[PDB]
Amino acid sequence: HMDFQNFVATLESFKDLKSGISGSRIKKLTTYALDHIDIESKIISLIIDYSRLCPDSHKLGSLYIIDSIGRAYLDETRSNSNSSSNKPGTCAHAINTLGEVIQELLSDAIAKSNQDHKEKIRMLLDIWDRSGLFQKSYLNAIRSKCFA
Amino acid sequence: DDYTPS
Ligand SMILES: [Cl-]
Repeated sequence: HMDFQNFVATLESFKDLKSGISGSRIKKLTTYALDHIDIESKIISLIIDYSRLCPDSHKLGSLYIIDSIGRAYLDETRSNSNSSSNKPGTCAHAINTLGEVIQELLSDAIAKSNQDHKEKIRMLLDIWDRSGLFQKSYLNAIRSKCFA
Repeated sequence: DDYTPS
């Protein structure tokens, strides 16, 4: 069975992708995250730090990782009617931690992306606004700066 | 091996 060191290794391997994007590897990370919500705090701090630290052209893929895990966890909260935003080891708390950094992560990823990746980030902002993943007021602040 | 958010 996939363990946390495997999760680390998989994320580390994104460096080796020209595009920084892999649907199958994102799916592996997301399945692991859904199976190990009991350690979401270190999963979440890692994917936040991956977005902070990855190369410029890989910023888009870092937001796809956050999108995949974030909306999988968001779906759990609605299946489970849970809003324990401050309880570690819960989907609601994981999404809350991501939301506290998401404006920083978006601003940096957009600023460091070329025009093509910027347009793909714009599409993510649409999906995050429609799905309810992050506070719309946070996404508004980003969208008004970069996409209006 | 693209990713398209759904
Ligand atoms: Cl939940």
